[PDB]
Amino acid sequence: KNHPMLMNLLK
Amino acid sequence: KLSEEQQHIIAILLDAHHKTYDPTYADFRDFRPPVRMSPLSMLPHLADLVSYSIQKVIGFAKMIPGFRDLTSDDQIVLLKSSAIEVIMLRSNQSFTMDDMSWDCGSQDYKYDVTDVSKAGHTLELIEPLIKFQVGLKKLNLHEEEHVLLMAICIVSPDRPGVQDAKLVEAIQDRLSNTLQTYIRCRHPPPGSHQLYAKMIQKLADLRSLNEEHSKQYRSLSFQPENSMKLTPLVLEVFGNEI
Ligand SMILES: CC1[C@H](O)CC(=C/C=C2\CCC[C@]3(C)[C@@H]([C@H](C)CCCC(C)(C)O)CC[C@@H]23)C[C@H]1O
Repeated sequence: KNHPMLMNLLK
Repeated sequence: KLSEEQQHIIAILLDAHHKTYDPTYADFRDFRPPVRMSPLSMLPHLADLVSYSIQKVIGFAKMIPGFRDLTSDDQIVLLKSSAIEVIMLRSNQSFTMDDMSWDCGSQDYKYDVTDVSKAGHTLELIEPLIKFQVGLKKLNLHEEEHVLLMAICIVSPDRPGVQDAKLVEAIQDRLSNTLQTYIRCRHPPPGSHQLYAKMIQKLADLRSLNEEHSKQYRSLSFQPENSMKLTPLVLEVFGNEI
């Protein structure tokens, strides 16, 4: 885990 | 006939694709340039191409009706496992059977079997990939079916790591039923012959492509000098065990 870029693009 | 919700879903997915797939490929100017003379000379250009494509895949995914009702963790799992598959699927729009290549507007941005080789990949992936592209072309999908397929691909309950499988399944079934109904109501025979089943089969092809891509990417990225040529988003999504 730790997926900060994917997360950001999601919201 | 198609219900109003089903028409709604179709209209949403069409728009979501139009907003995330630029058919002039104008953004390709921002990528590290392609070099065709090994060195793996096509890896910086294609790494950027895939990286860009992940962002677009995410943009499309967020607009899938029901997708927003999932937890952010499950959103993450679905995107991490499907991204390579939807890139291969969406790439069919640029793919051409004239010469078995992906034609993105110009000679610089035309990618053939050997360009993909020059990114660290073997025929073990490239041959089934091309075959996929051909089988998919030959379905002659309506744009409506294409966008439904990419959506159904993303919202797949069996993906490793999924928590609320039931909710992902319900979201998929709704899209699935929209596809089946669209085929019966708007796709004329003969082209519609066993079309759903042939589309579900393409999703099975994608699972193998996904696996094979994972193996070659794993091997490609272990080597710190190749990994150096990737983007941070590609490392995050595909992996960074180097
Ligand atoms: C922008 C858009 C256009 O249709 C162009 C396009 C093409 C996709 C291609 C042709 C080049 C090779 C691609 C990028 C495939 C290779 C196997 C991916 C390699 C990625 C990597 C080196 C990071 O392992 C997947 C799908 C193929 C993507 C699609 O998103």
